[PDB]
Amino acid sequence: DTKIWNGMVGELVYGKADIAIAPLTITLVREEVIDFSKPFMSLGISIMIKKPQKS
Amino acid sequence: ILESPYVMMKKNHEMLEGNERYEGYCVDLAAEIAKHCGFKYKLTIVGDGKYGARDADTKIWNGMVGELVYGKADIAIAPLTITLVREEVIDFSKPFMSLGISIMIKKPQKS
Amino acid sequence: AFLTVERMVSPIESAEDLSKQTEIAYGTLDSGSTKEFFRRSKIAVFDKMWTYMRSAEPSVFVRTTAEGVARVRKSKGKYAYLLESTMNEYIEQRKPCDTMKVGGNLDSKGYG
Amino acid sequence: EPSVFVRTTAEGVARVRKSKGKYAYLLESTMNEYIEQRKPCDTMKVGGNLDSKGYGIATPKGSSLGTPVNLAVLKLSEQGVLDKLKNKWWYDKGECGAKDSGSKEKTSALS
Amino acid sequence: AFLTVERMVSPIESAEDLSKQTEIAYGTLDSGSTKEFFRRSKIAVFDKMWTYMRSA
Amino acid sequence: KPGVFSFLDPLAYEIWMCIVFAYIGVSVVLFLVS
Ligand SMILES: O=c1[nH]c2cc(C(F)(F)F)c(N3CCOCC3)cc2n(CP(=O)(O)O)c1=O
Ligand SMILES: O=c1[nH]c2cc(C(F)(F)F)c(N3CCOCC3)cc2n(CP(=O)(O)O)c1=O
Repeated sequence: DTKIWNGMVGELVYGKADIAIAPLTITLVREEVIDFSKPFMSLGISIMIKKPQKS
Repeated sequence: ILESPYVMMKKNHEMLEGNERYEGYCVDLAAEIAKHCGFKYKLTIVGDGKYGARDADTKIWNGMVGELVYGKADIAIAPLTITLVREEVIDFSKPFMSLGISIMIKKPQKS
Repeated sequence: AFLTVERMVSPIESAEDLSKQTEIAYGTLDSGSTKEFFRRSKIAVFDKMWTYMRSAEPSVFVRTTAEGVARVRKSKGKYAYLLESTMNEYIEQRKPCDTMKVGGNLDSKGYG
Repeated sequence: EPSVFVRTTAEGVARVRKSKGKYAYLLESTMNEYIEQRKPCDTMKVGGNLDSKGYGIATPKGSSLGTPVNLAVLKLSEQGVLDKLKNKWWYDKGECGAKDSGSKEKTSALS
Repeated sequence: AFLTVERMVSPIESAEDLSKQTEIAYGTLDSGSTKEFFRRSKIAVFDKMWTYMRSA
Repeated sequence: KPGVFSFLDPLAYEIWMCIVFAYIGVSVVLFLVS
């Protein structure tokens, strides 16, 4: 609606912040509004389960 | 560069010419690039068959990298490691595939 | 028969295993990019998974990641959960060390 | 000694196929998995990547194509098209189905 | 072990069984509406099968 | 249906020749005691 970025994204677009260093996922939509550096930590969806202890 | 399966010759590649000659992962990728970025393209193998190491002597990148330094290649689309030493001279895009060093072993078959 | 049936059982090491089963419920956070991934997904496996979660009741979705962690720990292996890899590893180191990540990452992302 | 180092990746293949579990060989992850599809499908990767790395599209510095190429990359990536093509050129082209070969192993007899 | 391995085997009763295996080859006529059905197919099972025949 | 052979199948014929010879060897040893 408002087409207003919020959060750190807004803080960059609106000049509130000088630089962002955080677990910030790269996205195409965010790519066009601000400039990412090259990724420093490859990661993705992952499976968490109970640890199978014997008794 | 000629790397399976990213780039492979046709069974009748001798019988074929142009983009028809080539097939592979990078082929499909570059085709998608041609789709979105909208342009004609003609795939060409690097002449030395190399990724393009910088000579420490002539201080000259060869290979695809030298093709970029000297404009011989309009753009690079190959399984090419991104590094700080390379980024300074040429502009890598955001990587299309995370990867790393991995352990290969034959599958066990005890008896 | 006990040892035989016992040996037939195997731990999950791919999300596809969930598609092959139903004994263990699985899901993601109620909202976020993650669910949208499966929703947008066109791979048959992930599509099957999203199609499953959308229909499965009571809904696998949880309000918070912590709530999901509790739903996993208390389900005694009957409820797997899905989340960002680095987050998973960071949780696995945490007490009671009762839960663990398994398998490779389903997809690629990178903080920058 | 004798040195674990080998002149070629193919040499590493030759050793591991002959190693019969006596030797293991590190190499690029995607390459390893690509070998996994390859016959005789004796090979298998184990463990996670030792370190993150990512191939990326390279362009000459100051090229106008740069940014559009980048956006095209991220767009194709989010569409899962890359993963689709990966599944294609690797597993779908695979000489040995992993769960196919896994489903097919039920013998008998007696030593 | 023989009796157990004996009972584990089951007769095929869906094409999906073929998709889940590989040991028994399967296919259609080299040309015809049938092949067209698979190449045009969008169902994941049949798509997997046609993908299989496409390279086998 | 196999005839006779099916019973023989679980354990190889060679193994049978071996158990036979081995038993024959065990057999005489008792006589040595006598
Ligand atoms: O750029 C982004 N980086 C993010 C990084 C993380 C974390 F893993 F914590 F670093 C998380 N969380 C996952 C774990 O639970 C707490 C929040 C969300 C992120 N989101 C929101 P999404 O749309 O739900 O992915 C982004 O947009
Ligand atoms: O940018 C680079 N991209 C590379 C890509 C590949 C391949 F995987 F084939 F695509 C390989 N190979 C690994 C498998 O054996 C054949 C050669 C080497 C690469 N190197 C050499 P490095 O300096 O030793 O890393 C680079 O520099």
